[PDB]
Amino acid sequence: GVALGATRVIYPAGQKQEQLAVTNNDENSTYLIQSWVENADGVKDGRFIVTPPLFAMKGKKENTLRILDATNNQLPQDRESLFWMNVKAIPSNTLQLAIISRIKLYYRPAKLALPPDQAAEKLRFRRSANSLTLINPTPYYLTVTELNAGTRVLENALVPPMGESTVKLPSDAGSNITYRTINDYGALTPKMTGVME
Amino acid sequence: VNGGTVHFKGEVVNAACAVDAGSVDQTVQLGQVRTASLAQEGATSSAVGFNIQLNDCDTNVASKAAVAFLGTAIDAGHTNVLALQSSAAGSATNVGVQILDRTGAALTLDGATFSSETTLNNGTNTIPFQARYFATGAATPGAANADATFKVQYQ
Amino acid sequence: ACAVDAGSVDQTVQLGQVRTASLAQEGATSSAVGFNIQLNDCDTNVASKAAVAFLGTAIDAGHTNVLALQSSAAGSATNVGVQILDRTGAALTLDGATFSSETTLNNGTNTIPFQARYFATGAATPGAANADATFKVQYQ
Amino acid sequence: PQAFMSNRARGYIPPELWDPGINAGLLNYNFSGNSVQNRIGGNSHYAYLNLQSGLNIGAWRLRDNTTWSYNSSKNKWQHINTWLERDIIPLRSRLTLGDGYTQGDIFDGINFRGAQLASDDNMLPDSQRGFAPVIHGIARGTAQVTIKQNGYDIYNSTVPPGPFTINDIYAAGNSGDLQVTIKEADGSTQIFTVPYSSVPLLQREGHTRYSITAGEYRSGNAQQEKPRFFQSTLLHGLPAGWTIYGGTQLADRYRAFNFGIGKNMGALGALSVDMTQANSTLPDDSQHDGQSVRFLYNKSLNESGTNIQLVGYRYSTSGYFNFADTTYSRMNYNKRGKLQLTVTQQLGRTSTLYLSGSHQTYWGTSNVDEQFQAGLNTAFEDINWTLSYSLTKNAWQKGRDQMLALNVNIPFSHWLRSDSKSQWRHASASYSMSHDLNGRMTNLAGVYGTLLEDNNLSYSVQTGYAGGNSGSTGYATLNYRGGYGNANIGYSHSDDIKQLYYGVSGGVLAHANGVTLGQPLNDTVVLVKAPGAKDAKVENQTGVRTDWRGYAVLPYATEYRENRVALDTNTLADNVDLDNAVANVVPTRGAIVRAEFKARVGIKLLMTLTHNNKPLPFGAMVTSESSQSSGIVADNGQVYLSGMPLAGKVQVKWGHCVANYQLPPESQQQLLTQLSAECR
Repeated sequence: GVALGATRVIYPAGQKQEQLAVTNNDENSTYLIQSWVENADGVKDGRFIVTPPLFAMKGKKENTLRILDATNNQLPQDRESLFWMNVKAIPSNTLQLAIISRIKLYYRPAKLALPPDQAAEKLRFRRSANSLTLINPTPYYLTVTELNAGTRVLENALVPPMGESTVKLPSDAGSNITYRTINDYGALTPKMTGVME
Repeated sequence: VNGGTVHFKGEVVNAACAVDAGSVDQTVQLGQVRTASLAQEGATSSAVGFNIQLNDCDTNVASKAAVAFLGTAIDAGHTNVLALQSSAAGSATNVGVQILDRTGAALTLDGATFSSETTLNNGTNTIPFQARYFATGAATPGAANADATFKVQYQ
Repeated sequence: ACAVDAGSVDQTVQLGQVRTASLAQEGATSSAVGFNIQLNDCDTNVASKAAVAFLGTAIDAGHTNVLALQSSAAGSATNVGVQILDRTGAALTLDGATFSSETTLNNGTNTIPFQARYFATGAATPGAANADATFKVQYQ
Repeated sequence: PQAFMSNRARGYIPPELWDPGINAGLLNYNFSGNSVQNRIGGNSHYAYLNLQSGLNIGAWRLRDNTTWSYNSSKNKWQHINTWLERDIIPLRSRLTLGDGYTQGDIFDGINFRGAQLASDDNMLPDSQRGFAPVIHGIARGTAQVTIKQNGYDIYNSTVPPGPFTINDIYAAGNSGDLQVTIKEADGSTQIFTVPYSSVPLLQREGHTRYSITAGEYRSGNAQQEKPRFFQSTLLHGLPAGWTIYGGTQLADRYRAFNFGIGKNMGALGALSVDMTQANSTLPDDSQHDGQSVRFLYNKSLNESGTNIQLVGYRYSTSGYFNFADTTYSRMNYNKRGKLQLTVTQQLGRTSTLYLSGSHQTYWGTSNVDEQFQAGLNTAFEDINWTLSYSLTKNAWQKGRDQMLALNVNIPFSHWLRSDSKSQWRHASASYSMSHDLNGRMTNLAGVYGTLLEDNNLSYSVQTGYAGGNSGSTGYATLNYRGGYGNANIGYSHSDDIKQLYYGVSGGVLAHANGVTLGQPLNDTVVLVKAPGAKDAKVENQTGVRTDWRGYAVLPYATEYRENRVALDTNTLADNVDLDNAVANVVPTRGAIVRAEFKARVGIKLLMTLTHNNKPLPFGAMVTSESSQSSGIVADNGQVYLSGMPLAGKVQVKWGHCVANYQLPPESQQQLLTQLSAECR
């Protein structure tokens, strides 16, 4: 089964090519890798072209996929943009399974008002009946994980930059809120508390 | 007699999980179709169990990855029934394969994802599923092999 | 006598990028990266042999032969450290008095090689690994 | 049963996959020069050229070392070492003819000139290296075993209903508590724990290390003679945590036999005792017979992962001398006892107190050589500070001889923001203060870091102050690790001294495909060959770029291991596409292995092919003999091609079609071109 180099590929603006490793750990396996990039709505798009789009991997081998930009500077330069990079491994009676791995491609503008470090803390919680709306003013896509409202987990949330995501909260949960966001490298930031602002 | 300092700088980067689906070539075997048994829409076959392993990755990244199944549906009503993919003399009529959940509930093939609830077996993280033939009106003695696609959203 | 060569006093070594697959369990090591310590004006008469000892903070008492990475604002990797090998390929204790293998001091320039490596104590979380060590040279 | 099954170790590489290398020359040069200007003696120029030649033909590796020294007044080419090394796979050993050294740990380090055949441990997989207990067991029924450390799991696998031996456990540090937990499908879980403590002399069960050295004895000192000698060394790891290790050192006048045993006692720790019995004829005609006993104890982790103690004692009776004392001149006080006591204690997850005490007493000369060292290193956030103290009272009236040192490292990232683009992020401030406990003060404050795109150019500017004399010594150095060599320039200013250092280091390989220059080599080297890909930087290494022909040499590659060699596609010409940007090579010790890459030099093209107004099916192969290119139709008739001419034709084999295309110069200048070309 093929594996990707990282669970989160951040492409900074101003570049042309961003590289991502695809590796095959199984020694005896022939695969056909087909990769592409979709927008935030899960629609196939030509804004990013992955090369080579379709190629044959024989046995244990590692190759590099080159994501070439075609934005023409048409994307906003204020906040991050989200895309989904899909890599499908066709194993070229029995039903055959082709695995699609989807990762987050973060188009990050070169200059931002806030460094990524302090984006995690600035996430205020709007608490009301059957709702725990998360407000994120920082221009970064926040991946809130293990949202514990006192003694119960709600779900994993992805708050858009400068946006308010919605989560349904059972009324039995306590007032205390603890969470932790996934940082740049994929690790988990140490558990922070959550204000009600 | 005295020296200075040496500093080491480097990066440790998380790696996405390697997905293994059942046997080699991501293949799961099923029992042959029974013409007599596969009579009505409710007629079924043996529910062959299999599992998908998220190996070569940490137990935290695998548990946070959403999971979905997709493919081609044979009919609009048969949403959960995979369309058989065979173009030969072995093509069967009014049959298909169904991918099930742990309990036995049908899995939607549209692409609606769900949590992985990976079980941390001594080796690695595992997610078990089942596949079973689903008659849809009649049975034909042919190899009704199909194809499905596994989607793993690495949150 | 002689002294450490200019520019080898404060040194930086880029270990690069390593993956949790390479460092997933205790004892797993990455690819070694070579680096040398240079000595100049060392005559054979004044000092026939020399060796160095690295002084650093251990990640834990159990692993005293590996270093401890410093915390960073973005985030520090967990359960991983830096280990300094020798020419023979053996680890070096980071105590101030535990010196390395002796070498013959040729008249003039003398380079002593070493290898920096990653050592994971259990599952290694992703991050940035930055470590520091202090080395002292003895002459015999 | 798993014991009978030939289960291979983790990370095992078959010996057939090992690459002997290529037949190529080798030349590593290191020129250094110091211009010293002092007001009392004008100026002077010093130069030293260190030249290590070499030749890798077949599996034999010939290496020679030479030195040239120049003063400003003559040229003196001086040989140092010449050796022909080789690795023997059936014996799992390494053979060396000519000059070299004796790697003996049971005996003392000896430089010689002869033939040495010694077992090598790097050829073993990384799993079965060092010391780690082997787990023997019998499982009733098919079970699953999870050998887990005090912190986390280590070895999880499945064991059939029978005997099973597991020897893949990693070193896991000096001490460890391995809990073996077997879970049967039917019966209840069975758990048992084993603690272990390691000593360098200990070996794994059924592990043998041997060394046979013969030939003349070579030493730097002119007084010592050159007698012939033989030296055998054996280290065997017995079952149940024992180690038997012995040796024999023989010559014309010196005959020594060493025998010793080591033990892993578990919770108590580790032990090693050996006795060496030596009959030595001194430089004079007098003969002396003696014995020396070496004791070594390693305590386990006291408290809870806080303290470790090492006690090394050595008692040498009157009449035991090493090989040097025998090999002294025809005409030219022994150590009664040496005690070493090392205590390491970790506190607060930050500070690591290291205490070392050496105590050596001689015969007749009752004066003792006491040496106390107390180091304390702490790492609070980015700040890394260290306070050290030393105290030496030796036999030759060294007095108190105390010393105190304080070293602080402060990265500038402690203040700079995380995503700062300024070059100040790769910088640090180092401050060192030294007292001699006598008023002798030494301050040294400075900055250092890297200031190039690839972090090649490493700069270090440090001022200082030595006070009793009051000398403010400035110091500046710039090192540059480029794709052709390492160039360093330094300026050391003092009260009345100005030194200017300048040096160039490099390596040259005269391989079958011509001469390739690069950074100075270090044992194994990997020759990356990607012709047509000029100035392409390789990954994970600083300043290693391909030359104008596409050939580059990597300084270091791990021996007998799977190491990745990747070309950074980001910093590569937009006209070139690599078929494979990552390669894997498994080199042998001192081997030159070629990591060959295929690079297409033509424009990168993406074609939409329609046959009878219908897109080509998935999986069809589109090739082109006009430039030897191939690709696979992805979907909607979209195919990707690399290395294509401007006007050309491709052929598609779905299960025989031809498609013609032409492109504008703006399209050839474009990074990736996209066109549509109906097929026949």
